[PDB]
Amino acid sequence: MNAPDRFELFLLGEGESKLKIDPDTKAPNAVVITFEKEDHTLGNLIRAELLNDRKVLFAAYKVEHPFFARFKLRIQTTEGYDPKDALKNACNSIINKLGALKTNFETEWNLQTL
Amino acid sequence: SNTLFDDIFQVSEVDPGRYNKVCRIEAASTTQDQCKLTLDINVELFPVAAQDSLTVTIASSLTRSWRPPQAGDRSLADDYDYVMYGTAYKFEEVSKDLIAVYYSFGGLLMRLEGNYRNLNNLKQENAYLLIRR
Amino acid sequence: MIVPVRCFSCGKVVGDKWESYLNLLQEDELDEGTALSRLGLKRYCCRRMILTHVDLIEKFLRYNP
Amino acid sequence: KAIPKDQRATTPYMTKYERARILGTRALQISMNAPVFVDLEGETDPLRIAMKELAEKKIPLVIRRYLPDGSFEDWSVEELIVDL
Amino acid sequence: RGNLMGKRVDFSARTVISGDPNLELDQVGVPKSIAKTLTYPEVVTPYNIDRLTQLVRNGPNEHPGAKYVIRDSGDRIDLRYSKRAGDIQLQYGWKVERHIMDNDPVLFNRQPSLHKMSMMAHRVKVIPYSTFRLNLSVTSPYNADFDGDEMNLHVPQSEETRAELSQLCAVPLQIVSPQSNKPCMGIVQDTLCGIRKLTLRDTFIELDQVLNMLYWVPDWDGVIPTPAIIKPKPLWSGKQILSVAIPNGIHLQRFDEGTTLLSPKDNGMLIIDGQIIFGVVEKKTVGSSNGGLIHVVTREKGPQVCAKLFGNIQKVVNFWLLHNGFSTGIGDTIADGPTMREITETIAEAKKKVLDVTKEAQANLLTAKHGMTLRESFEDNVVRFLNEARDKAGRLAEVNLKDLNNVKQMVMAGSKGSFINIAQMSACVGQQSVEGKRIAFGFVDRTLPHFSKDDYSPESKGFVENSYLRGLTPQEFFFHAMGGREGLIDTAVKTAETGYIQRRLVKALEDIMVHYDNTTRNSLGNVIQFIYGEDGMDAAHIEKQSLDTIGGSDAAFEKRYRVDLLNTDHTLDPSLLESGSEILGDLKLQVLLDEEYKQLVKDRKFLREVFVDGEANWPLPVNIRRIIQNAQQTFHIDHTKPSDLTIKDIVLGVKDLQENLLVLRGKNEIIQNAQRDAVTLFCCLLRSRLATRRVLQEYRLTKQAFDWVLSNIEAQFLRSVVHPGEMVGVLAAQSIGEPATQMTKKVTSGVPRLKEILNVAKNMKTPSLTVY
Amino acid sequence: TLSHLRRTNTPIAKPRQLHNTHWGLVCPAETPEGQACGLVKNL
Amino acid sequence: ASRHGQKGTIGITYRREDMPFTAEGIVPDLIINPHAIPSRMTVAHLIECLLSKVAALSGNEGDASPFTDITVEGISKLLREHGYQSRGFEVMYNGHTGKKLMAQIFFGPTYYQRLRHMVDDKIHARARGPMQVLTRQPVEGRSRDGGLRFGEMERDCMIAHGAASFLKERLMEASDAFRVHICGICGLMTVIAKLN
Amino acid sequence: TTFTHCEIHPSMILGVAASIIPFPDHNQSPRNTYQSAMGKQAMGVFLTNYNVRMDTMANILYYPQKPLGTTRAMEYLKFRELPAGQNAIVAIACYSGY
Amino acid sequence: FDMGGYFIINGSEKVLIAQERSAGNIVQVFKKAAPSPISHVAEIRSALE
Amino acid sequence: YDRKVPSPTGEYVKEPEWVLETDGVNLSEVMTVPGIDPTRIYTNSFIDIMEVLGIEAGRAALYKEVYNVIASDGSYVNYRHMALLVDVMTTQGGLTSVTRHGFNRSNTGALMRCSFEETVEILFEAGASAELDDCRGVSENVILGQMAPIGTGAFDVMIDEESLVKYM
Amino acid sequence: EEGPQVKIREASKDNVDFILSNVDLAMANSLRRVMIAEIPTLAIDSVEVETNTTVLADEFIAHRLGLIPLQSMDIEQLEYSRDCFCEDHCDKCSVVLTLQAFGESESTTNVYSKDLVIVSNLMGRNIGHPIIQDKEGNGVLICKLRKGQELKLTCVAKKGIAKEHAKWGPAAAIEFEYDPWNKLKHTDYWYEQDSAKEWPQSKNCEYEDPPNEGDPFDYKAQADTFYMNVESVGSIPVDQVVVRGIDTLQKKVASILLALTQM
RNA sequence: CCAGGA
Ligand SMILES: [Mg+2]
Ligand SMILES: [Zn+2]
Ligand SMILES: [Zn+2]
Ligand SMILES: [Zn+2]
Repeated sequence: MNAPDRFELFLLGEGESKLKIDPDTKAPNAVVITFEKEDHTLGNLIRAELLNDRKVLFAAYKVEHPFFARFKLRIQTTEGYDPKDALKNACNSIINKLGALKTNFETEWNLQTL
Repeated sequence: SNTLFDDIFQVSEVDPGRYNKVCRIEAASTTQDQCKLTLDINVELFPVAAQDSLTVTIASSLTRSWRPPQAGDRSLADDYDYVMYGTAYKFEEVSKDLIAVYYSFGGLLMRLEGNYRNLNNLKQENAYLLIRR
Repeated sequence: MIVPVRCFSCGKVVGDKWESYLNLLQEDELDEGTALSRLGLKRYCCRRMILTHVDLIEKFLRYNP
Repeated sequence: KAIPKDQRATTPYMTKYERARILGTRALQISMNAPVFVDLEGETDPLRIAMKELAEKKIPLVIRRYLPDGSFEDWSVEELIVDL
Repeated sequence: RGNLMGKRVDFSARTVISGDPNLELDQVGVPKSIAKTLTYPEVVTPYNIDRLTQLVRNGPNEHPGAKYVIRDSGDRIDLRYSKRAGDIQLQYGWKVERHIMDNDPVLFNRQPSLHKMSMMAHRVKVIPYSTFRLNLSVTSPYNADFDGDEMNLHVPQSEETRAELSQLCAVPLQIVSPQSNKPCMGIVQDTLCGIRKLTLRDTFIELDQVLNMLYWVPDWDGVIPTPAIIKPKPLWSGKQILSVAIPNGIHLQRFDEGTTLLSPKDNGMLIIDGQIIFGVVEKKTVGSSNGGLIHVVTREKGPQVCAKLFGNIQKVVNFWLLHNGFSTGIGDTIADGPTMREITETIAEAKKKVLDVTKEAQANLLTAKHGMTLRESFEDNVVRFLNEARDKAGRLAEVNLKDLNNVKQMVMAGSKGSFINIAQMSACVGQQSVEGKRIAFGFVDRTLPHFSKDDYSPESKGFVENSYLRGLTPQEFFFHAMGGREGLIDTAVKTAETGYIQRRLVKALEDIMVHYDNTTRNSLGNVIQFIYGEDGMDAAHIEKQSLDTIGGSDAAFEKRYRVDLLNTDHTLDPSLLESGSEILGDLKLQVLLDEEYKQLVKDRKFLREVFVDGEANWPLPVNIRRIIQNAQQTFHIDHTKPSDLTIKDIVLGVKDLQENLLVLRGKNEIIQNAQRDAVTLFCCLLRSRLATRRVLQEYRLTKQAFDWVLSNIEAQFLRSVVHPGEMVGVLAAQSIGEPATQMTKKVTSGVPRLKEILNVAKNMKTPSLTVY
Repeated sequence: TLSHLRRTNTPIAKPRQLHNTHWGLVCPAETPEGQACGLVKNL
Repeated sequence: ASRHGQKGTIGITYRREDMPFTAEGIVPDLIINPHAIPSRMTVAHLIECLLSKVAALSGNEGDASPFTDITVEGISKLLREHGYQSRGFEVMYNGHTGKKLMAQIFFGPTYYQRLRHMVDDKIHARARGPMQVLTRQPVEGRSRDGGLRFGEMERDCMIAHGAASFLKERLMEASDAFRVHICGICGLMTVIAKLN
Repeated sequence: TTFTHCEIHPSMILGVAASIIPFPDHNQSPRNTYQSAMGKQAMGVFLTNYNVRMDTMANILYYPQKPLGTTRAMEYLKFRELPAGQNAIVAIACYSGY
Repeated sequence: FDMGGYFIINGSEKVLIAQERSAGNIVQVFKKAAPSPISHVAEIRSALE
Repeated sequence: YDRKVPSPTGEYVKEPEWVLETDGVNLSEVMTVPGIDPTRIYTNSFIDIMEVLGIEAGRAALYKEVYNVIASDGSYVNYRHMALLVDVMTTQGGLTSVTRHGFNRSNTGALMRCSFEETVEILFEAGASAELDDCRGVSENVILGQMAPIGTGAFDVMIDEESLVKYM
Repeated sequence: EEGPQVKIREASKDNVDFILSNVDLAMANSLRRVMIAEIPTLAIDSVEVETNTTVLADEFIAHRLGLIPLQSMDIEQLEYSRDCFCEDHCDKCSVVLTLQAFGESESTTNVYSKDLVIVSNLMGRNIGHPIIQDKEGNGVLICKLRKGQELKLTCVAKKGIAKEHAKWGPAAAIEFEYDPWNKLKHTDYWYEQDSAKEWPQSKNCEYEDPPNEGDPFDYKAQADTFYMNVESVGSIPVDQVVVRGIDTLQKKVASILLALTQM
């Protein structure tokens, strides 16, 4: 009865962008991206990759409440570097890493006879 | 901006009473007889056994937020093996010209007993602890 | 009542395995633990599904209309 | 009988209850389209308006403080200390 | 009683409650359906007109919508059916009956309601799912759990009513309660359990997690604290990252058994400027404790700040524990192979000790204690040995369980369980009682038909030798069942007896309140108390403080308080203050230090007359200890350089501050003498803590530091007085009623005694004289 | 259903307590909490 | 509830990915708090579990009968024979990160019961509704769309708070409230108000 | 040496409800008293003829399961034939604090 | 599996609940409390089968 | 019993004493016994304390007793609460009980009194003896649907046209 | 080859045992999550009941029909009805299944997932075939009928993910382990006497070097090398649970890059 | 009334 529809977890709302980038007030060159209809699956993945970027000073994500599929990701970079670009690169790195993972699995699978 | 204390001590005892990753170390200065030291150390990170000679340094520097890498090109003010950052919490007047200063490195406690460093140690959040050997 | 399709905990289809289990017991005389394991039910979540089932449907069928 | 201003002896400070009631009353009046005695610096909630009026002591209300005998001391909101 | 003192009411709602680590202390999760039913009548005004028109357009089915429109004309428009529900054009002064919305103040209540805290004002938070969600730390005041409890919600309908809720009964305001002059909400369960775990010396956090833990704090400055360990590998401690939730200015000191400034066992507590220096955070620190981190925060920073701290401490702790994990298993009840041999042999020797007293009693050699049967005397001994045993056996296991024991871990943090629980589970359940005595002979000369007659053995009269882990014998099982049933009977009965006691207290006190003359009167204006609680102070504003002057040796007092500018040894050293050199031998000044000391001696005798035992710790307004602490960090007090204070600055400064500690205001001897009286005790404390020697030698205060301390004592003291209007009657009734509800030489005590007391019972049960 | 056909009512010295004589005849655990506690016996 | 007086309501429902998991791929159906167990001393709950874990693997009926020679040690030995750690613990991995939990979770099957008390048959809200005939006050019970009782003890709390106007509202506007015409001479409700 | 009688089985001192409690000899006295009250409110198949009877309210469990941990006394109580619950995979853990 | 033991009255099942009474025709001696003229009483609740 | 007493040197020191414990009460008589401290003698029966030592001592004993019941359960209630109860039972000049007999039989208004235990009888007497309700009690205002003289309603609020015209 | 590497240990129709080296734990997990939750599958979603004389409820049966695995090989060429342009369903977005069963036999008549028949046009794509892993070739036992017991119904199967319903979950349990010797100190082993004796050694211990006590703690050490086992239900083949999982997560990340692009 | 829930 007070139960929300199951698609609300993944299907974007009426006039609701996937990303909402707001700037952090408390810190210089820091931003806050709210990811709608997303969970840990993506949050922790991105956060961990931004951690690999040397020019990235701060990176963390939080699912403020479990009833809602959305998470806030805070990115802080060195002066001159843009956090949107930092996010862009980490996103790219992830894809390229997954691309190799698929290629490598495919090759290895084809070798099996079962 | 500069060093505040330097001496080489020799560890008398190492104590992990129920603590698996931390130890209270008891040392005395090889130079000054008056000087003694009590200190909690992450022994899982930098192991310590008794009779080890250790260079123990203070220094107020080398404020605002903390930055992780770039330290490759940056001047690592550590010619030392294990470094801590903590706060001075008490100034004990242990008779005569003798003084004792208490340092908390986020719970990891330290007590340095001596005399001379009147013109050095201060009640500051800023105090690093450097250890080599 | 009536074998669950899919184990609640992991969702391995368990719907097919019922008659086969009941058969490995009457026809093969086999003990419950071996029959389950024969049927490839390795995780205890899957094991509990068959091992602890009560097929009440069979009583329900005993009434005429 | 009404105690003279020069003979008032109740607290020079506003009671929790007084302040809660002034804020309640002003907010109610503000909400019933009463004239607002302050610059609403974009404000729209009548309680936040009330808070603002009391913050600048521009509330034209008086507390009639009754004594157990029946007498009373009248105190202006402008004159009451708001340490709460 | 049923239609007038109580009423069935509109704008009410009720459902199953459930907890939430993600709600703020003062909010309440309201199911969408409940929000869509409950309504607030809002007047159409230039400020809201557009918004209101939109909710009207939204209608009764959409969430932020409305149900009715009330025209000036008086007739109600039903938006559900009106053909004009679309083209509805609002007019200033009309009322829109709109849905309950996020941040509306609402009365939340858990029945019974034997407390003012059983009904508190919360912020709405419309949420999905059919349950009322509440912050876990607010559980205790309501006395709620989530085993199937339901709670009541009432919606105010006026701007006035709303103000009443938000301004008087909102959850943050209710944190420090007058019931026991301490916090009535603290950190519980997961957060309490996780808080110990986080704050051990052993506990270190890697960068990755530190960043998430930091971001999780909603008011975090954006400043990454310098790691306690910088190379090899940057590492932060629990203590460190918890301190981010602790606000600046917060000063706390606590010494537990064996605490040194080196806290070897990570004992007690030391928080300086809202940063933990040492000790593990648990029940004593972060619970609903008198000295509490919460008590200090509410008092020092505000109720709104403290309420934020609850959420903060939980958001960090819960997050950390989510990733650390915590469990509890049978392995946690299991005790060592040799510890079990040692336990068995503890019961074994106690079993003989009992047989020995039995053989002694059967041989008529036993000699009864004056005022007791030979038998009564025997049973006392048996019962005493068997308990001594259960405890020994228990204390054996408790010691043998490592710090890794999940049960020990919960007991250690204070989150759940006590010593006895370990004892009964791991080692031995113990002796079973009914009506105080061991299991009696229900059958002729025996407890069960499986026993021989005249069997006074532990096994026959209900001693459960075994642990719960081991299991109970049928005999042990039935005796435990008898003993168990006894508690269920009183739980059942007490419930209504306790209820009626509450009613009578309330009905006798209801009409009592503090008037604008500081007098406590009833509906007849008859004076009950001349001044509220003999001190004219509000109970919330009071804290246990130590009156130094009271105890110690006459010599120790002297060293602490005496200043003698006419003696080379007992003067204030010129290191203490600048005037030190010029102060020696000042006869005129010495007259002032003589007054000072003479008053301090006067005070000592007086306090020794009040508190006959010499008890120093008493609940008084204004925590002077804390003001000094703050002056010290506020003014960065240099414990080296000499003060810019005069003896006149101190001596007279204090004398003057005292005249400004106003409780009663009238200009007349009666009221003025009355004022002096009310303020007496507080001043003895004030004079003890602010004597010249103390201020200079101990506190090392500068003139500005002192000037500030004085102003703050004044301000705090004034804030501390009761507010005319305070319904101290009901307060007092509920403050005795609520505790009576939690109630389980041998004299009639507890619930049945309270019953005797309130009834002014003529024929009492245990009359007794205490002849000194 | 079973436990309802084995229920005992006791209307109006210390009746609520589990007596020794209740051994093997009445269940030491199956009794209500509150008002009827120990006055509703189960065989 | 379990068969050990260990009752409770659902606080949240998590999907399989959010849930903590064994390396073996097993996930709980239910997560119950450690804080239940100590104060309660429901040891048989823990034993039920251990025995049920063995039972599930062994495919033999786990005898949980009262007075027997079955020991927690006996069952422990049997579980070690199955490859699991004897005291029922299992290392779990966090569902959100995949990182091992610093703690090992007591995990295994336990017989849980579904009770007659469900939230949707309980939930109730009212804001103006049917009134009694006699007293002209809100009708009783969820069933009848009744209003809740702001009773005597609730009046007391309001009196304690000093919420004078909040109380007046509850008792008047929010319920009962009516208007009569009384006489100034004999203070009676005698007045024939032909107000029109 | 005087023994006139022997107990058939000591577990028989228990009633219908308490006889479904696994290891009641390992629980604190009232926790048992609680279960023999709750099981009366536990859902399951009450009778196999449910589909042929018109009763006000009937609650039937979709997939009932016999318990993995059982009592020898349940044999007579028809419990394994007509159960009141399901064997759930239960973790005793601190998780999201929910 | 139905076990019988109830009646069917107007279509609803009904269970007679056993009622517990003091057995009759039974001699019992009781001490009559501190404020009483009578110190002890022998009672017999005599009734026909 | 162990007693804390100041030593010659000043510090409070444990100086235990022999104390007698009775199984019954006779205040008047045991007080006049040679060898006791008639200044220290205490009874749990405060009804006796009242009768022998006056109403003031009656209050002190009554509090002592109330305090014990709470502290025995290991609970803390701030003084003032217990003090108030103790005072209310006292003020009349004797031991006025928290019962239908005690408090409920005082001079408070009929409507307030009828709200507890004797309702109809309280109102019949109210009529018969032409009682006048002051309407000062919380209870009456609740029965009247009026704002009670409680906190928020313990004072009145007025607009001042002077101050009103001043701000514009 | 390049970045993260795979080394398959065992294969079948139902299981994939492998080793994932040169990867972030976060990545290993995110893939694990996706496989469970975000891979699309076809499953019965609407059940119109014409006749039911069974001992079971209309919805009881209906529920089961969703849990019956259907061929989701070519699931990628089917549209989500939500995204499709019709009115309810069509061929471009659904598979229509039919089930007519009757107790002709004096003996108990069984109803199986094999008794399901496709009535919609498949557009020649591998979809909607009830997955039969059963030795005797019956598949899932839906129902039991006696004599005049008839069951006549219609099923509409739709594309979906496990987030909406666990019926669209193509994977059974996913096994996941790393560091079988606790070299990383990621767990503090609960014990009574010895954690080594008390806790069972992992299978994967053989695929890693034991720590050798006479060595200091490697703090610098990080988590790479993950021993996993992916189990399929039928809808998609074991390999494709891994591949499609890798691909879904890749697509999921691309959406973010694209979102930034539109911004 | 009867049965139950915190
Ligand atoms: Mg509860
Ligand atoms: Zn499974
Ligand atoms: Zn008239
Ligand atoms: Zn379509």
